[PDB]
Amino acid sequence: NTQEVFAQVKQIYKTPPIKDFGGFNFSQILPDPSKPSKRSFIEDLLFNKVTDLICAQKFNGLTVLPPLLTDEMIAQYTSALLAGTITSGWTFGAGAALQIPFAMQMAYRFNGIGVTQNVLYENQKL
Amino acid sequence: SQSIIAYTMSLGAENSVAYSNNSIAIPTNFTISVTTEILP
Amino acid sequence: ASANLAATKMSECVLGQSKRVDFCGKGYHLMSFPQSAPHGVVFLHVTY
Amino acid sequence: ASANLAATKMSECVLGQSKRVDFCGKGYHLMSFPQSAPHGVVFLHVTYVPAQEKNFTTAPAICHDGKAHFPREGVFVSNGTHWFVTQRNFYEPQIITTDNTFVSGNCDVVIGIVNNTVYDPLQPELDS
Repeated sequence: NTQEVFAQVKQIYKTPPIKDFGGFNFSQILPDPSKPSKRSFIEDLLFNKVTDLICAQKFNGLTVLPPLLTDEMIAQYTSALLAGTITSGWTFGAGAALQIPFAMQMAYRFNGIGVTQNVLYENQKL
Repeated sequence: SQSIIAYTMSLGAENSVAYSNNSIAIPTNFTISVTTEILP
Repeated sequence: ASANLAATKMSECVLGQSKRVDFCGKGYHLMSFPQSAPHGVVFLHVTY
Repeated sequence: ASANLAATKMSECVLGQSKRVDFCGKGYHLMSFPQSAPHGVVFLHVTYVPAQEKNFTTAPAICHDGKAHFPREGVFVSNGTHWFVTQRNFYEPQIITTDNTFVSGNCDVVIGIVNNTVYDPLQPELDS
């Protein structure tokens, strides 16, 4: 279930060192390197809200097997998908990753839903 | 001189995609591929 | 069954852009940002 | 459950064409050819996957007559000499012209707008 869901890509994508996305703050969703275990600010809450017991059961005759994929590696898959979505937009899943500015990525996302690109360029501030 | 070894799982090749306002990449070539999928 | 649904949304909502109605969440789907959660996954869907 | 998955693929992939991602297989789905297999079915998915790309200079809009010009289809790209209109999927140089652009707003709105001359097909016709 984790192989068919978490990891959709065979490559690792990273965000640029200088962050200017055009006024959008992704810091909350992206992993913070200052933390000891790599996670984002949203994942930090997701880990605290969701809850040794497994060792006592292991000795009681019920073995709890450790998962093949560690939680830290799961966070790296997401960070790679987040970096790709931001940097590569929609092009990393359909083939070779293409460099596009995120401002023009939304322009294509709006043209697909029936919104003229001019809306973004003019109202991008709001 | 081969034997069984234990290693950390590789998470995939490292790819750093450059990001800039005026930088864009337009594909100059294409490939049509055939994927095989089997279902019971 | 739930894992397969997460895989479908991951590809359509996150990787690509889907025109499906209320599959990626209410409104016209723009982009989805996945987030790791214990024994599962969380999707943040940006809609118009 | 597996049979239902194949059933949907027969309709979406083989019979029709699917714009959804990671269903008919990696890349844009073109056509699917079903093949018989024992107690099952096999699908041959022909897809369109881009391979090679080249980095170009782009701008959100062009400014000529004083109003921001936006692309009707494609994006604005430059090799360092002249600005061309090209599709996102492939590189097909096209001259910037009023027919390929649309006038909206003013040049003082778009951030990063570039100045250039938009080709007007009615100008050279005046000589005829």
